[PDB]
Amino acid sequence: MRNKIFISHATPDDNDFTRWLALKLIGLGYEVWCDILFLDKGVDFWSNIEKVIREDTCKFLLVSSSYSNQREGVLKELAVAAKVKKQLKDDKFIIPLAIDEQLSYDDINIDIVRLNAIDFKMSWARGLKDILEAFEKQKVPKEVADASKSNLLYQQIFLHDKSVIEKEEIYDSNWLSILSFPEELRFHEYNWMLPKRFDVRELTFPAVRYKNYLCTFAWAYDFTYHLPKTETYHKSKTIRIPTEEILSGSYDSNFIRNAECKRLIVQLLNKAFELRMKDKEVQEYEMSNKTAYWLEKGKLEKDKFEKTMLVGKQKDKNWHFAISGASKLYPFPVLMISSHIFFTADGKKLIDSSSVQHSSRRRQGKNWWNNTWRTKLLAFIKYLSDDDTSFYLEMGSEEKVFVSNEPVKFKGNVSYNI
Amino acid sequence: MRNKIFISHATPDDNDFTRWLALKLIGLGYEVWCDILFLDKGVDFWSNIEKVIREDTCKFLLVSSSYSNQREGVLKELAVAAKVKKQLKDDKFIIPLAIDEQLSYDDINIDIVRLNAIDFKMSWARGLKDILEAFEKQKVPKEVADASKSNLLYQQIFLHDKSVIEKEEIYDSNWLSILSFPEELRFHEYNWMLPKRFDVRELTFPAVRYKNYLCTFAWAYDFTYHLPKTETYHKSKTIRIPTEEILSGSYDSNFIRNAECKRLIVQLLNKAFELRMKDKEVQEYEMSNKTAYWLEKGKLEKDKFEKTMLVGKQKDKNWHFAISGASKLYPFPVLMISSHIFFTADGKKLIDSSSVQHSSRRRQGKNWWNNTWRTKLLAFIKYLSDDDTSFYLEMGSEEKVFVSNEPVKFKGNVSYNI
Amino acid sequence: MKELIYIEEPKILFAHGQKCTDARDGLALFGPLNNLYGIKSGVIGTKQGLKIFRDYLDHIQKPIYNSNSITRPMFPGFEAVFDCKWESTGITFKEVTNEDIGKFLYNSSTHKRTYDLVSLFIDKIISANKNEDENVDVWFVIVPDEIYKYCRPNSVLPKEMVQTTYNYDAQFHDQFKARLLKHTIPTQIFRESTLAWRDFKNAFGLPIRDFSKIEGHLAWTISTAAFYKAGGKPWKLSDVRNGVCYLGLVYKKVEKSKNPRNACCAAQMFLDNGDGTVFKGEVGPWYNPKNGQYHLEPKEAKALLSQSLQSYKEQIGEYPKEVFIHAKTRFNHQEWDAFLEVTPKETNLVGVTISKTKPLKLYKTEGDYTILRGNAYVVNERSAFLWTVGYVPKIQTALSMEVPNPLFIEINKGEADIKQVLKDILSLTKLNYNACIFADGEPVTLRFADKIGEILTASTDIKTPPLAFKYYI
Amino acid sequence: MKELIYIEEPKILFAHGQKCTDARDGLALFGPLNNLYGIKSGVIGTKQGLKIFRDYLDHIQKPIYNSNSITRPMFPGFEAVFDCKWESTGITFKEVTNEDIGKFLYNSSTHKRTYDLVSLFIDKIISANKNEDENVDVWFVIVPDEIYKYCRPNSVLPKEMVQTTYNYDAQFHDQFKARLLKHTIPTQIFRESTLAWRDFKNAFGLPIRDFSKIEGHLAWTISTAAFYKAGGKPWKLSDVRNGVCYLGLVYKKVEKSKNPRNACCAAQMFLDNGDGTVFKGEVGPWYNPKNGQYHLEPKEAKALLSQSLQSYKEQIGEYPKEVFIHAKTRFNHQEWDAFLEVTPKETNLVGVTISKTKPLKLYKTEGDYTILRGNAYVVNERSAFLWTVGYVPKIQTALSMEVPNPLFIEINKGEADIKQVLKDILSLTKLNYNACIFADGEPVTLRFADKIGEILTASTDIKTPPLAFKYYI
DNA sequence: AAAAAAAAAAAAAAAA
DNA sequence: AAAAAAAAAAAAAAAA
RNA sequence: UUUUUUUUUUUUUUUUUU
RNA sequence: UUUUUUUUUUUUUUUUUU
Repeated sequence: MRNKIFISHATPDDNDFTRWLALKLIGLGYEVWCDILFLDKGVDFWSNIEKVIREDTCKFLLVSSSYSNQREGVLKELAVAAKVKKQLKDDKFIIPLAIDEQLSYDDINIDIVRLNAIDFKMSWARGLKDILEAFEKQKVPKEVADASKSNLLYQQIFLHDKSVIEKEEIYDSNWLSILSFPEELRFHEYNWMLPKRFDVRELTFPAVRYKNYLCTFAWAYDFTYHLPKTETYHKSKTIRIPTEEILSGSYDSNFIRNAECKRLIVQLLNKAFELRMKDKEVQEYEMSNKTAYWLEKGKLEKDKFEKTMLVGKQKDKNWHFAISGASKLYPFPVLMISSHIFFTADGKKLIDSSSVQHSSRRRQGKNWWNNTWRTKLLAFIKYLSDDDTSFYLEMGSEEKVFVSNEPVKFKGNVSYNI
Repeated sequence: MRNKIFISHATPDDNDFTRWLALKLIGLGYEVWCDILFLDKGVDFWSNIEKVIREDTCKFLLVSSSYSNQREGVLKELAVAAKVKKQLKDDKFIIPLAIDEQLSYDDINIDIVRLNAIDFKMSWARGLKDILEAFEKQKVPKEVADASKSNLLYQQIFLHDKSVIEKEEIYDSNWLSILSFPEELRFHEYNWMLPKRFDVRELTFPAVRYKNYLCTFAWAYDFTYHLPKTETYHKSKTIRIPTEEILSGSYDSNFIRNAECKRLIVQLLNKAFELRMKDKEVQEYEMSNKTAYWLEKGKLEKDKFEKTMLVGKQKDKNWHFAISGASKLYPFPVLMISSHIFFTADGKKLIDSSSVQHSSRRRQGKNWWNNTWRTKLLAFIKYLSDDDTSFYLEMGSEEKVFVSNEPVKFKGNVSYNI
Repeated sequence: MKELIYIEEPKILFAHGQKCTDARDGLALFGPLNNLYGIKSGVIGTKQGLKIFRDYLDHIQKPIYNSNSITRPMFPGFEAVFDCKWESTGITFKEVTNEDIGKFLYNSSTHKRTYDLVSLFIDKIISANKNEDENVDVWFVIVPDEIYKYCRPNSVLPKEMVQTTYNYDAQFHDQFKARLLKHTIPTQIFRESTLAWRDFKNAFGLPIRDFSKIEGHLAWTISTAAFYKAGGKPWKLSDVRNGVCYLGLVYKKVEKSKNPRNACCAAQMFLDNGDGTVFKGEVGPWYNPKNGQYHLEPKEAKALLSQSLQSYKEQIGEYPKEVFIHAKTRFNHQEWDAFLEVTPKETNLVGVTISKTKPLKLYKTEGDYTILRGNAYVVNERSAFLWTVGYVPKIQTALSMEVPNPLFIEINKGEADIKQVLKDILSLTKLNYNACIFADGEPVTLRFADKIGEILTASTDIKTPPLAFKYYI
Repeated sequence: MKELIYIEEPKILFAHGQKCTDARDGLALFGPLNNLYGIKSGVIGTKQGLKIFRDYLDHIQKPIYNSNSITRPMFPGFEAVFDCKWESTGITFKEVTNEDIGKFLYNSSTHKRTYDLVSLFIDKIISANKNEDENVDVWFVIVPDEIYKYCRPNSVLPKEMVQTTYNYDAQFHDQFKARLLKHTIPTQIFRESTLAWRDFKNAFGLPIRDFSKIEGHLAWTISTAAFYKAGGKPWKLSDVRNGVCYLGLVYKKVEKSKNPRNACCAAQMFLDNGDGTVFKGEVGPWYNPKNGQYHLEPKEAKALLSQSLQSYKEQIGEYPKEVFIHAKTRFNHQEWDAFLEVTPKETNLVGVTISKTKPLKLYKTEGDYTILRGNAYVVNERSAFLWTVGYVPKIQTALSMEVPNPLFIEINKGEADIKQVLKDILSLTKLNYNACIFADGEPVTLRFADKIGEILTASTDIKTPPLAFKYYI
């Protein structure tokens, strides 16, 4: 018996409306057959369409549109449907569907101008309800209404060619591993031997004043230049502490809290990072809270590192790749890094207007996608490297910390394709 | 050409739905032909229906109902419509309309069981919209939608057999004309000659004390019995006033205001009315503000006056027709009357419970229509009459007022028929 | 030979500009003026009471046949007449346990129990408005019959069933609608007796409220009230001239405060630019000292009339040309001096009094039927009698049961043509949006003003009350 | 070898019980959960602005094609998707002359001019609610662009065009929505730039807001917002367990009063008896002294949690079995002591913090695209990172432009299984009824709590504010 | 008056 | 403390 | 404010050290 | 209070007179 539906349309142009109509007709309990309904094609669909129209199709639905009005394939299935119309002796067989307002009823195909069409130009819901009312009027065979099949075929056909897939992928990060730390942290007994109204930022190596003890990893007599009074300190007065257990967190005393002891470490790391990048002779821009460092035009060969560009030219303003480093010890010992972009009018003086700087940065980032960001970040990190596999932060005469020049690798089991 | 509509129905039973359907189809712009559409009938409609179906009818509409399912006339027009169906070669000609929920699709006529029917059992609006959608589907001829013809035929056919008509009718009222008044109103100079702490209600003739002057229409020496001191009054001290100009309202003085002078008249008339009905020896019931007077059982022959009943028997309680009189001088000189009904358990003592009295009065009035009310009111008015054409109120030895026993006649130019 | 004149029946407009004397017929054939897409009805009350409400709603979803079609047109269904579908699905229901009524109804103090029940409903309905994402157009609150007969004044609670505020009045419906004014929630009070009464029987075994012969009429009027509350306009007028404001004054008593204080209220009706009409209450309630004055001082007279003239002006733009002040008590010169002071020269102020006190009764020669509705007995140029209640051919039955009582129309002040004022009252007797009736026995301005005054006299904390009839009738 | 785990995409339910990951697709095919019969939209603003609103409305009455269908589904029309028809006819319009803006906008004082404009709109909309018999579901208020750029703080009025309160804030939209809370009127603020922008051009001759490629998306989101405001539920969840209340805590500043006072607000979501879900704000705003505390005292903690537990109980009947307190700042023991005091033993209280502060950024080996939305880096049993923003295949484009920033989920107190809490946040990122988006970059409880706090910090006279989102978003 | 971890209000712009 | 010409609140009932 | 996202501006507070 | 209508109960005030 005939219980299937044929819907003719322009596949490259009328995909949306045909898909919606097929989905709703299936959900309402009708066996819908369409070209876009099935995923994959063979040489046999040319005969398949004709045999379906001749034997299994009980009724023809045509998507009337400017693209589908005069399409050779559309006209050929229209002719097959029309001949089936003649041999079936069923007047209510061809049901055209006009969905284009630009296609007037006086410009439709000759085989359609004499057939009543359901109006979809104004309201699609009204057209669908008219289709329904006509269909229950014509006693067309149907099954129990069930949208489960609708959603089913929705997943297997639509959105199936591109979705989530399972495959392992390697991932990087802006986190930088720290290879090593000094064996012990030194608190030196200075008291008057260090002036009370003295700032520790200008001192050579990083050092922070906690209570009366100077917090640094360096040797006691390393601060002779900035502190001439420090020539006669007794190293036995140091309360040097095994930093390894500080990282483990096992240490605890009334003298210092482990959270507070770890508090002093990150500030020392930040000061060492700032001092090291000062040693690299790189300029700086003042941020609201942090400090960002960029490169001039001429410091690098062609203002580029490796095969990667780091400083470019845009109209009359020079954009410079910049970084900002923060030391965090909670998840892992990591010198965290961030990406920032700043502009210079001549390449040596920074623009003092914040609004134009922000506008230029966002304009340059508008077209900046994934790969360029990673390339420039990794290039700058490799530029600041002291060795092939790591770079060190100078914060003592014999005390050093090694930080990997390679960002922290991560592994993800789920990815996709373009 | 065929552009008319046939609607078959059970005229004595399915009038409402058929009328509504015809009215709406006409309003939407369709030429509707129906039996109830035309007002008046002849011998020729038997041929008219057949000729309309054969020539002018383009389509058959059937009102499917329990009353119209197996009606010989309905079946004969169904057969004519069906034969027209065959010779016209139009499959969508018969459109049955099922409007009864008690008539299942398995009990409809044989010629209808094979034809799809539009469901009116649940929602009439849904059925009408389905009729429409099918009709625009079938390209049925139509005119421009216009409800003016609908409302037009609504007035000429429906509600036309009974409406407002113009013809003079005579009318009566509860107003009673007053034929005459005394020529002058007397204010007597009593002062100490009438005791200050004396009530005037118990005095024989009506009289009201205004300032120091006694307001009455009677002669000065008529009050000797209740006022023995009044034997030596000088009639020259009276300030008698021409009541005719009081009614005209022309009189005015600082002594008395015309509105206040007219104020004293109505109280005197009310007192005279009360005294006269006391003279008639009729009992009274105390109302909230007024006083109502009724008749016993036995005072009248068969407790009836003329050919009219005035006191009747109902279960164990005796209802009595009662009246209340008010004198009003603003529109016309009229002794206004009202109708009140009271009940007595034995016919001589009134029931002291107000709730049961009200319930009995409303129960007896429930079936009391127009004519009985007028008959009893006019009968009581004729009973209280002193002469054939008028009755008088005794309010002076030689001073009397004549009030017509016939209520005020009115004329109306508009009336109708049952 | 005194003559009686009859005024032609006023014509009320419907959708698509057609006219019909009977509101029911015109609404049935032509539908309401505006298109309402749907009514989201909210139901609150007993869970058992929900079943009766659903049964009545899906009963009126179907056509209803009354006893006699010629006397009263049948009810065909809400969607067929109103072009708006309104089913039992999608209704927002909040459950009210019968125990909650049990704690508060079974209270010795009448006012305390009334306040308790009113609060028990009002707090829940306010929480419904302010808590659920669902939108509700109008609220159908259902209360039992025991509460109805034991939540009103003069109702003595039987001692055997007594189990256990004064600032508010014991009138349940009026207080219920007054406390909702601050939140502007259109609500409708029902009893299940007014609902499908067939469950209830008397001692004899018959329904107490036998509505079988009137079921179509009750469905008609309930549907009309629900549609009007939903924000729809059932019908409008066509014979009212442009630039004509009316106003309707009614005085009511306030017992909660010392001295009755004679609260005064007003309702306003006029026309708009084009064809639209406005029929809204215009109430600024003006209290009047002294026990039985019923005459408000010139200051509040100026306030009232200035407010009315403004509310006309911001809607039209120009002052009304003639104003027919309607009230059912006469006025002295005290109000009229101030009224003339505040009115401009162009405005023609007219004051008309309506009275049922006069017991004028007409008597026909023969027949068991009453007089036409519309006859006028012109006493003089200033006074006349109008019989707006009685028999009209279209409804086949007299609007009254006993002999009708006419309206006493007298123009207290101004000049006024008597024919026009006796013609406007007959037109005004049709705007009873609260009840689907052919006509009303008094101008609706007086009736609706009395209703709004009764509602506004139930609460003393009301400030700037709403003045649309959706929250009142 | 650290491992990355991905949570399956949450499923949100639609009408007739079908499920779809994308809200837009599921709403298009299956429609909204409840049936709304119609939307009576009210329009107030400039008479010229009415034309643009009507043009946009009858534009969206028709299907709209966007730039790329695979990236964003096209907009097919309001009635096709929502099963609710909403046309330009039947809209209630109140005219606002541009001169009225001219008097008040052209004012030197920013706060005074903002209050003047807000009052000029609010008094008219209140009069519209309380005067016309017409019923309005939601109000579409239209304001020009000159007002928009000169009715907010930090907006300097140019001297050449200056022609001519402090208790309220200059934030126009927030104050406008706050002053409407007393009357509970769902309203929507628009600018004609957000409307049909094709009229406006920049100095170059191009529209300032080029929305041609996004027209379908803007129509989708505007239709979704209008439907939600009208009292409809677009979609609901299916993966949330029964007996699970969440609550979302956000702290906001109040500048009108001395000291910021740290106003605190909350939003609540849970399940009902059966399948229904409730997503409503639960705000009792609790002010916190001291400038920068952000930690509320135990008394207000007890008040808040007792109110939330009650509002759960009267809707379900039994206390929630586990509560996942959501906030984007951590808590100290001061609140938790009181919280444990008020909770019963059966309830399992859990506190979760969400932070965007941590600049953890992931880097893929190759490609110009970002990470999946749903990956979780489990730091330990107590802390994890969730990338709710980024690329998802169904929308073909990364939800962000630069490298996404993940959410820092840490269970401050309680025990909590990490997988479940990292699974609930991903589900909660879908309930953005204010914007038809595939997903949101944070749990909607935090976002909507922030929104309601911003609205409630604009007015100081608010008492018992409404707690339904219709009047807020 | 500094130091780092934590804090919200505000503006500018781009695509979704 | 009356008179009448007016005043509103309240309950009881029957049909519309 | 149809949005969402990504930044740039400031300001603030706590724990602690002088 | 879906109504409407018709009553019966009370009470009250004003203008006026002692």
